[PDB]
Amino acid sequence: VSIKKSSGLNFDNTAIAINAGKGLEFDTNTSESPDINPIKTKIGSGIDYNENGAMITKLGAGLSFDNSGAITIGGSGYIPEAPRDGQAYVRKDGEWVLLSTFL
Amino acid sequence: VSIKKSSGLNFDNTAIAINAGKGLEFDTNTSESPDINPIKTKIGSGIDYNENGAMITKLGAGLSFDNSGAITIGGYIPEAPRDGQAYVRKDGEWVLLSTFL
Amino acid sequence: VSIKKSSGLNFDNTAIAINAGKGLEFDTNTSESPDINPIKTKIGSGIDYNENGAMITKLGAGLSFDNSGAITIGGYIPEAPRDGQAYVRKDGEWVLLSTFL
Repeated sequence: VSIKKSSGLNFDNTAIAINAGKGLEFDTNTSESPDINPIKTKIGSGIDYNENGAMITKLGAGLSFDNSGAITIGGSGYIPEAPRDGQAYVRKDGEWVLLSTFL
Repeated sequence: VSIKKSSGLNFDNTAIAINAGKGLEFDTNTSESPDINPIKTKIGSGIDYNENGAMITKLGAGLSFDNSGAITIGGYIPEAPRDGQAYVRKDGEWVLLSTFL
Repeated sequence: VSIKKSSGLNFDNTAIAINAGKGLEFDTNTSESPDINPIKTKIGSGIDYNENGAMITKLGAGLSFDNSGAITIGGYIPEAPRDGQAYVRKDGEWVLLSTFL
């Protein structure tokens, strides 16, 4: 049987196998293992699978996802830079308000 | 044909198929689908593909890549000096309240 | 040979090949390449391999993994109280503007 070994297949003894490299492995923890093992990705710190088997970033304290599914520091109480106009600012009701309005 | 089923292949009514598990799927949205579907990764929040089809982390406010492509936090505000005096924020720096009183 | 082309295999010059899509590529940088190229994931910025060949998020300054493998922030100032009053920063704490007016 003709296989293309430059395209990820090889012979394991007499038999065609996937030749899995970095980031991939065979799932030996299914119902049908070890006889039948699907190929799956191989993931470590920072990455998880969701309920549908998609890879997502695994976020802990201080990180969240925005509206676009992008990772953001949020989200956290951390305070963004005040406007760079030439005037002094103070913090009022979660916003930057000029010092003038109180002088 | 003999196949190694313990290595990610299986038979689907006589035909050799990839047996795709977690993190992987067939792309049924290509020009040649559904009769010919390549295998691709399966990705969700926090991950995207770039122009070359490589997986990257999808970054939003406050995060960016450094020169080595690591995710970094480095424009949120550092602590003001701890000298005994009140400070306000002027031109991206901490300036004493005195200079305006 | 019968192959299921809707499941990630296709013919290339009558040989069976994996039809690799987004997030996958063949590794042409092995000791047996390009005669033999394993299939691997295709990764870019924000992702790396560890020594076990698992994909990890590539973390730079200000970010670390917690003990459950999640990305977390490792020196920014917290939000001031939301009571209706203006605040200034004094001695590593939020102090009302009133006390200085």
